[PDB]
Amino acid sequence: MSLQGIHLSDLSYKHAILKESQYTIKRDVGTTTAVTPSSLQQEITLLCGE
Amino acid sequence: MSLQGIHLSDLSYKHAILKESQYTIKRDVGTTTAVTPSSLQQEITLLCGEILYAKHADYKYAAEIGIQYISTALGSERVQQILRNSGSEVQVVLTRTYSLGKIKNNKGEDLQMLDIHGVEKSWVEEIDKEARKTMATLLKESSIPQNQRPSAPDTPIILLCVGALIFTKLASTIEVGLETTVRRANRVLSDALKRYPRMDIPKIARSFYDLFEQKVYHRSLFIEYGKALGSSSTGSKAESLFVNIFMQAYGAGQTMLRWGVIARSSNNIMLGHVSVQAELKQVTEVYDLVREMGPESGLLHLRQSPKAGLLSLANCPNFASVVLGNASGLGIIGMYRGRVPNTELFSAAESYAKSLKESNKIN
Amino acid sequence: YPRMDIPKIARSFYDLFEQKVYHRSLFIEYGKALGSSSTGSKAESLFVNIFMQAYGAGQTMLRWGVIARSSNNIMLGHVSVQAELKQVTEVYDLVREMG
Amino acid sequence: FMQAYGAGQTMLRWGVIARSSNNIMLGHVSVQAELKQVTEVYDLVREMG
Amino acid sequence: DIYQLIM
RNA sequence: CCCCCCC
RNA sequence: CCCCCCC
RNA sequence: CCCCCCC
Repeated sequence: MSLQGIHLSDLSYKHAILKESQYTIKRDVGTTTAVTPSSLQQEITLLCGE
Repeated sequence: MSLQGIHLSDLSYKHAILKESQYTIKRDVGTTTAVTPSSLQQEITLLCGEILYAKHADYKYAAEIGIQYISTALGSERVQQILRNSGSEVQVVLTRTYSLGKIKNNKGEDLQMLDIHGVEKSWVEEIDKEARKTMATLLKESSIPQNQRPSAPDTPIILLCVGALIFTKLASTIEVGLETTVRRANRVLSDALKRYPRMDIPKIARSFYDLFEQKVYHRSLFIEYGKALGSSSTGSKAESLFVNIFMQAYGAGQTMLRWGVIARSSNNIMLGHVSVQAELKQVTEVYDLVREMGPESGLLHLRQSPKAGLLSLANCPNFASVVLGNASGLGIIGMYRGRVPNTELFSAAESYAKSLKESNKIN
Repeated sequence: YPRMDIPKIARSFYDLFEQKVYHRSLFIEYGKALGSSSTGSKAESLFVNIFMQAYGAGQTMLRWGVIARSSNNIMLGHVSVQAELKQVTEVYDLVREMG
Repeated sequence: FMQAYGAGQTMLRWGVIARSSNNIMLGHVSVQAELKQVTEVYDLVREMG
Repeated sequence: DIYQLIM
């Protein structure tokens, strides 16, 4: 009689599909990046000024 | 006295019969499939790029290369668990790196090629040779940024973007699937078509359609990869494109439910027609079944699960006719091949929908 | 397969289902196992469609009674019928109870 | 850095602005057919936090 | 020299 | 596909 | 049997 | 006794 059961809620379902996953993507497996230890902060600041 | 006990609830009973089973079907008991360990991700990405920027004689196993990259992204054991949980007894075979032979590369080491079970080596060396010849030709002609090389990290995601474009139309016909994939990838993958101007979208889409049709567990692997990608915190631009295409395949095979929601939203008058009013109960039951299954009810026709078909609205001819007419009146229906049971209801709904679309109101 | 013999295969299946009545239960368990899978082929979904098109087999009178209730037939209020709605409601209650 | 917060999502901000400006055409019948999914998008925003 | 390329 | 202004 | 459009 | 159509 009433169109109250005609209801989909697609976006909530899509968010649930995306967030509720038990697998994690492993990207950049072979790559490397550079970090500087905090004890070198002074000698990076100088370069940041140069 | 009152006809309140005259009530059947067939669809809930059918869903209960299907879900509440203590036996599991063991299919694909004797078959095997290929996976690539994550530690080979780099050397699969390169190959995912070599299928792209070159004109190749045969694109038979491009889809298998995209699935190999998916395997590296998820991992070998995760892929095996995904295949097992989809209902298949297929046994994964590990990709192995192997020295080509007397061929020596720039770094002084033996050139390590890929050994993927079910994809013969000869095809791999042919693709690699064609890509090397094309790249040598381009360097000879003119003197190639980092993003125009096969080593670029977004080439596997472009291959999987073609795969996802074909994945969107898996509930469709192969010709319509290929046509829509090409005609969308000429716009969606415009950047990659600028970077790689000779990547063959029709053949890659055909390879992906063939793979998805044959190896039905790779649909579940594709969906798990889409879930893993969409749950990441960061990503590239192609990865977000892939997740966009993937979520544009959510309600695949179930456009009638969506157009029924649209018809409810458009306040069509013929929804109150007496033939339709006799049928709102089973329609509400179908939507209740959708709610009960939850978020996974959308991936039913993509996974090709046998449970898909409980969501069919083929037993509501008045509702289907009114919905299709309302969709046609608003211009939504396009080239939709859905049968119209009641042509009179279809025409009346189309007329009212066009009259409503032409008119404007302030609420 | 243009030369598969549908009449003889159907006759064989009817004979088997008539004789070995436990194979009907095996068939139903296989349909339940197939319909509960996450993936499948196209023929498997076809099989589950045909299987669920056999659900209310042997009980089309209950379905047509639900249809008659839905069609708001006037003769459902006839005095001869009104004397009988109690046992009809009992039959549908038994349906609900069995589940 | 905090001037980059809603980057890529200026449509949500301008929709909040349009609600705040009491535009009449928000009540247009074509729009009224669509407030449900808009409320769903803002609900998703609230849910993500 | 084909296999000697940068790639 | 999405995104696109200013501060 | 179901599915079938566009993005 | 029951069941019996179509998809």
